[PDB]
Amino acid sequence: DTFLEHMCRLDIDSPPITARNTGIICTIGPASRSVETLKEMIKSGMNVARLNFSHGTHEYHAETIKNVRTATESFASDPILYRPVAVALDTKGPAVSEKDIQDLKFGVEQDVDMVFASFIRKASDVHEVRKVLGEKGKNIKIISKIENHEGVRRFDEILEASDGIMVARGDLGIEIPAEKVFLAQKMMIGRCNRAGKPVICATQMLESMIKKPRPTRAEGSDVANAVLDGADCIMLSGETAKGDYPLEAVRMQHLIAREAEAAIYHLQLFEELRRLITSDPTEATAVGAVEASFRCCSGAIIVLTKSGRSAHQVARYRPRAPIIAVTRNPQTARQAHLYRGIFPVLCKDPVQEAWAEDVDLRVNFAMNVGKARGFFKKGDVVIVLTGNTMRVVPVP
Amino acid sequence: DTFLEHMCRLDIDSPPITARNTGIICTIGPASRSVETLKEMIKSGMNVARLNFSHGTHEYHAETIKNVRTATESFASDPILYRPVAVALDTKGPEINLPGAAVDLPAVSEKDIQDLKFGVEQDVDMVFASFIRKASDVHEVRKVLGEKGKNIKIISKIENHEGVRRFDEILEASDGIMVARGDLGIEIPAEKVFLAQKMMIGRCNRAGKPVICATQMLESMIKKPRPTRAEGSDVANAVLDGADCIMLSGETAKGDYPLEAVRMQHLIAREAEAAIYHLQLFEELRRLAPITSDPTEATAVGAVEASFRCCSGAIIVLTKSGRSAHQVARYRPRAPIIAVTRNPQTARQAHLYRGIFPVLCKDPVQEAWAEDVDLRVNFAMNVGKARGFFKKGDVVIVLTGTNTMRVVPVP
Amino acid sequence: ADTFLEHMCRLDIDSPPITARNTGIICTIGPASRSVETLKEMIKSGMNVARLNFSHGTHEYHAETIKNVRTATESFASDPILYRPVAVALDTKGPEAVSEKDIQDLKFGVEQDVDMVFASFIRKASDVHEVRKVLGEKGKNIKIISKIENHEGVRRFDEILEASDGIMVARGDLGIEIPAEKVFLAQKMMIGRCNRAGKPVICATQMLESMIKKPRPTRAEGSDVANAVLDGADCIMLSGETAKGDYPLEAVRMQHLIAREAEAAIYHLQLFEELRRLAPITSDPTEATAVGAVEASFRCCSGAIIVLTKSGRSAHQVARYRPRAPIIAVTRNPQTARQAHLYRGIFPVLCKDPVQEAWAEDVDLRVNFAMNVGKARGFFKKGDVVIVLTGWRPGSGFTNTMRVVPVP
Amino acid sequence: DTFLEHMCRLDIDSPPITARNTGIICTIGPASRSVETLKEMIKSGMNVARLNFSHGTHEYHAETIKNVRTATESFASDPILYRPVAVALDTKGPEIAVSEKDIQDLKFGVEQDVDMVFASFIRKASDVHEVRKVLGEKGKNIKIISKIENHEGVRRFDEILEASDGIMVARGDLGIEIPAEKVFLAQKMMIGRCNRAGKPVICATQMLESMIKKPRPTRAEGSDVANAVLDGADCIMLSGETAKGDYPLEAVRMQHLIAREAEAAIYHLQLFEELRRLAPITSDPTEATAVGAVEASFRCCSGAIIVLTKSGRSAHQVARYRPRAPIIAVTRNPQTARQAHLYRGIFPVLCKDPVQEAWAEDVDLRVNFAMNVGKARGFFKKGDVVIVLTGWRPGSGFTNTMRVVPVP
Ligand SMILES: O=P(O)(O)OC[C@H]1O[C@](O)(COP(=O)(O)O)[C@@H](O)[C@@H]1O
Ligand SMILES: O=P(O)(O)OC[C@H]1O[C@](O)(COP(=O)(O)O)[C@@H](O)[C@@H]1O
Ligand SMILES: O=P(O)(O)OC[C@H]1O[C@](O)(COP(=O)(O)O)[C@@H](O)[C@@H]1O
Ligand SMILES: O=P(O)(O)OC[C@H]1O[C@](O)(COP(=O)(O)O)[C@@H](O)[C@@H]1O
Repeated sequence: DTFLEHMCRLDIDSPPITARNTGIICTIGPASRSVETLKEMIKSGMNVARLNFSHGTHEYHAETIKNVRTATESFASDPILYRPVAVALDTKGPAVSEKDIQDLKFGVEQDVDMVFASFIRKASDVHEVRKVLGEKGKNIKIISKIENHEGVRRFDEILEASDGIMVARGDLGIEIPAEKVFLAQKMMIGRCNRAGKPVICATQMLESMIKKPRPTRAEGSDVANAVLDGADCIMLSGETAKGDYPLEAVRMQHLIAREAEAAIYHLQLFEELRRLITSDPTEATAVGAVEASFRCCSGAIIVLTKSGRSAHQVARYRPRAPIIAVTRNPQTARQAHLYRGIFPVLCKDPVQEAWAEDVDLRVNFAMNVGKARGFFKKGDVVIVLTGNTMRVVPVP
Repeated sequence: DTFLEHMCRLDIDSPPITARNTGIICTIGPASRSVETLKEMIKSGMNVARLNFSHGTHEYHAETIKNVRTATESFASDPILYRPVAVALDTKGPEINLPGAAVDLPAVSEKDIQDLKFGVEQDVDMVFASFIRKASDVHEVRKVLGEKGKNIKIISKIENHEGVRRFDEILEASDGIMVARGDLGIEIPAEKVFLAQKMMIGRCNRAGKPVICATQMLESMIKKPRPTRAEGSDVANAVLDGADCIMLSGETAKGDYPLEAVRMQHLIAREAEAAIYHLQLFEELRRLAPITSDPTEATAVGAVEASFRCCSGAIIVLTKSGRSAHQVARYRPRAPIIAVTRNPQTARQAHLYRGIFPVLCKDPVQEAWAEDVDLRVNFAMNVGKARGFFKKGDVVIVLTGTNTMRVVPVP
Repeated sequence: ADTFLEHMCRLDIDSPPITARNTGIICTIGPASRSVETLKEMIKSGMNVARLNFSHGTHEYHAETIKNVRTATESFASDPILYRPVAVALDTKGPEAVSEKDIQDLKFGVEQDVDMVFASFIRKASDVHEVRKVLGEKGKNIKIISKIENHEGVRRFDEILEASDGIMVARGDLGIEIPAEKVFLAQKMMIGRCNRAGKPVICATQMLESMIKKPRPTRAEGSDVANAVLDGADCIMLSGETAKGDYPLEAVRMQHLIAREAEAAIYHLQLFEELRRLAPITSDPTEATAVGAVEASFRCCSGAIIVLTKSGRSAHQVARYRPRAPIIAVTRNPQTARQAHLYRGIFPVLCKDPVQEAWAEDVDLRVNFAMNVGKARGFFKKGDVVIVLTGWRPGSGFTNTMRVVPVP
Repeated sequence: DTFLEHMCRLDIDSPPITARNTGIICTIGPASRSVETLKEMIKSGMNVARLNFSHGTHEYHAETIKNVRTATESFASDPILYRPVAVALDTKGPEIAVSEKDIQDLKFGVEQDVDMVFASFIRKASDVHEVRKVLGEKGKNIKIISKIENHEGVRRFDEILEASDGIMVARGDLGIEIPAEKVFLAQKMMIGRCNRAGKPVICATQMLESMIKKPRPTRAEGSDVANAVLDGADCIMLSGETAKGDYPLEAVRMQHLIAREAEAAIYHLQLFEELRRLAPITSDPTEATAVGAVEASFRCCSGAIIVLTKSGRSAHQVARYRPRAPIIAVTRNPQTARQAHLYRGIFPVLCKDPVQEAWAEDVDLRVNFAMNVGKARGFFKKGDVVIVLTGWRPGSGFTNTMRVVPVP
């Protein structure tokens, strides 16, 4: 009923009985480059494979991308259990260096799902990046890395221009005093949550685990707090790129994140967002869905989406219940990992000629997915969204 | 944002830009008995015709019922504009003077048993059961009506101390409550009466059951063409208290100005809608609402939430028994509820609930169910457009099954 | 009671009111209530303010009424512990800006030492200023209450309210000008704004009209009074009921019962909490002191908030935030003791004891006096916790001290 | 108005416009043992010197205590600027109720006149009682802080909390027993309950481990400290950082900076408002007085809440409700001045002036002393509004008076 009291009844004896809602982004390098390691990392919880173009050639990275996709499709046999895995391109940065311009285009042909643009100071910088990507890769999400003072002063215009934000504490603190950094992090996560755009907490997550099999406690709580701050994704850098224990870092990331979900006071964030008028049918539909979900404790909110946006709008209001976003578009299934609470699910079944049946096919597919992964059981109540349409149905 | 501010920013210069959500129940008698008067009263806003069986014969009342129905069906030509009109039977109840604070032991007077039986065959929509002291009394009334009238809504008149003390068990047993204020103050001190009224309206609102404010609404208008305002503000406060319906007695039954009383009732009620602080009541109910597990309930919740979220012109609900519309009205949306039904009784009974605008579809049942549903939806759409609830392009919420919510633009 | 709905739900007519009446009763005095012996009864029945309607009567007539009111009032002066202050109000005839007839009536009010003035047909701030100017330096400590009786008064209510010391909603004159469906809106609006601004508001005209000829009121009238109290009105007024009717005394006794009952239906938490949200933020020691006092009073369920005041103003500031606990305003100024009845919840108490040379002793004297007053009237008992407000200096405008003390 | 907005309006361009409210506890050892280093650490912000009795003899620690007090009293010349410094004794505890070794260390604590004791491996209330029993009537004024370091301690935290005067979350020992991912939950749980109960809680172990060998810390450590402050911790503790490391002085200066910054990110409205909702109705004058004071302080943005206290409890009760304004606790008891550092927001101030025979004057003396302290340290200036709390009678337990006064 109150935040204080919610903190008071936190029980370490009760295990987390929810899936992880925070996305895990892993930087891939020498340590994690191999197909067999990537397999295990996906099994460990990796959602997005980051490529750092500060070093390496196009040939090198292209082989990394090939391995990532090879490993990912090893599980394609079971579509029910198949885990979509996004591919992110992180630019070297300085407006837009001559070198970046080629990496972005390389990104386009390599069909990357998103782009981490470095050292963004203003909206015009994001536009230039948008321009460079052009019509060809306009469906590639642009995530603006804030790494300096001006970027902070002009965060609002940057956020609107971008599809998402990355808080790079490492680069931030070189520029700004270390004691000011955590303030910037909380500010940006807040505004991104307010604006309903994905935010990523990045750099120096579990630096200790480069040489060690377990992390410190200052790192363990920092990750958890980032999740509690409202971050959509958490990122591992050197931990998975070069370290001795890349696989342990992911498994630890998973454990901490899943635990941190319990400490989340869902009532507050949802209710505060409600406090802050539309005319968009889909939006009003998403609102009703999230409201209903709290009132009947739904196992999940099943959403049929093509571009991902309808699921994104549901995630905006931050339901407790997991969002099962059903899509046949493999890119949107991969991009969905940027948003907290969305569990993307790729339907490989053939398009049924009868549209009503084809919709029912994708719904029941999600239903099977939910039961298998332990989201709900037969008899549980779930909400299904289709198109402007909300539906409260029992699980078959 | 706060209740104080809402009252402060009330502007009498700005006219009410909403329809009346409170039901008007008119007692019918000598003054309003004629078909031509009833016609006018329906156009003036009468929703429910009450019959007082304290006086009159079965022959007399039967003639009243015939006139009411005759007048009502004069508008049946246009189903788009047709306004359902309920028929209520108010029983005489057990009599003796009155003994304050005592526990009495009649139940259902011999005279009532005959009136209720008359009600069933006359096909009355609801019954105002007099002098209810306990749940067992409501059960006897339910049993007396039997299988014959199981669909007749029973409204329990609280008129004494014991009834108040045992209100909770009475409310659960009943389909609705009538605060018969007139009889209350005879039993209980006049200064205690307003407390009882507010208590009972509160609990009925909490329980999602219709409550009626009754007796001496506008007594002055029996002889006068306008009422006092002490009566006018009393009506307004009853509306603000949360009453679903307001009732005229002698005002329309015997008085010189029965038609003026209804038009005045309409004006005051419609005005009082503006003074309603909708956010509070809606939010307090959200807060008091338990976790359900009922699909239909969860559907109604999302609908009301959404309606606030997009300022919907209306919440269109397809219903058979009225129940689905009732569940939506429970959470008290600002937007009017257009309850679409083919059951004419359900269309008439809907007037007991605040905010529900019942609408009777007379179109034939289409063999294709999807088409038949769309037919009733578009019917409501024409219904909304005609009465000025919304226009083409406006956003409205449509409920169907019952588990489905839909946010659609007006054709 | 976490919600307003539940508060209404938990209303019990079986449980009797265990609070004093906080709403003031203003009685119009005329032929029926003129006699000293009747006035006694009305004071014993609960009358707080005697209104004089200058629509009719001569100065000779009214002057004797004032003499009658004061004679009856001072009959109880023997016991200062139980003495009930009784205000004298002058209600002007008004234009049928300021009619010449009013100009002499106001001056007459000054000479007669009236506590307040009900100014009729106020349309704007300049009207209130004219009334203020007319009263002049002579009686500038007389509270001006602006009667809103028309549309323009309603449209320009805000400028009128600041200029005035209080507001009177005259539904009777209102309903003539404005439609029989719009006043209750006007009534609630004006009471709201007066509550927001911390200025006394009075509900007037057609309170219990039935009781002119009848020994009992109607059912519509009883709830109308109750709702006015629940709306937030500081005072309720009887007109013909007490002026000419057959049962002026029964009207007061009924007014008292209804008002006392309506106190139970008040959801104190809301109004107090809503004012906290809207309170600006100050730097006035006296204001901050009052806030803490009202807060403390809720947090420890105080029997009363005892306030030493000279002009009444400090007690007014406590009442602004609407505590549940009664405010015992201790004063030696007899005028302010009479004027205090304009404010809901303030129980004025007149100390007649001589001024002690030691100021600390004089303060303690007035405090213990209130303590005895509280015990006598059944506000609290020995051992109960009460809040006492005082200042650091023997002057007015310096109350900065809050004290949580047990009842001796 | 909302938590989201408050986070959104965080501005790194605006420097912190507050003093540090979180206490800094420094473990003292070889690196920080010298009088001249301790001097610097006090100037850097050290409030409490911890002694780890896992190693070392009574001889060793006794000299440490002597140096701590020597360094502390070097500033005693100016009482206005004098900074009280507490002395904490951290027991070794049972290894694999109260070990035979601890019993001697605790008695050693009594003779050395330690201000508080960190009791290790507390599993239950009986353990805290045993520690209290051992300390006996001798040291009954020594605060007992129960170190939670295992599964059972967590499970039975509530009974432990009531028995103790405070709690220490020893994360280091916690994660050995419980999974590292479960710990932050335990930390937040215990800090919450201590905040709820108004008892001091300490975040301990592995604050800035990196600063043992490095001149600056990592960011995972920097944000961990900040979050502990935001969680609601009253004190933060440095261990090896100041005990043995190469940069003990840099650790304190860094601790201070992070803590001061984290104060800005605190959403004071929420915690204060949530506590009043959960606050029970109390008949204690001192409690109601503290409530009114904190309310007033928010309502007038007070520079400080000045509290005259003897045993410390009255300042503790004000801090319970978590005001934004700093609490200046005035006392002549040097132990309570040292113990005050356990509570967030309390700035203890030791009056060395002689006791005036006139008590009213003696009270005024201590008040103006706090006023000078506040002006000097930049808490407020002449003219600012501050809240002053005092009592009606000398001795402990009688503070019932709140006063809103301007700064001379
Ligand atoms: O989230 P998006 O990209 O707006 O797409 C939502 C669409 O998906 C659907 O659920 C299914 O549409 P398709 O069968 O064409 O994929 C539609 O109801 C709706 O228009
Ligand atoms: O309101 P009720 O009595 O529960 O019935 C609601 C019914 O109305 C409908 O919307 C229409 O069904 P019908 O074709 O029988 O009229 C159904 O979806 C639902 O079963
Ligand atoms: O309500 P007012 O007009 O401010 O009067 C309050 C004043 O009364 C006092 O309590 C005492 O004043 P007096 O001794 O002159 O009556 C002061 O502390 C305070 O300034
Ligand atoms: O916090 P504590 O221990 O109750 O001390 C509060 C005491 O301090 C005082 O303000 C001053 O008393 P002393 O002269 O003994 O210091 C008393 O009024 C009050 O009883």
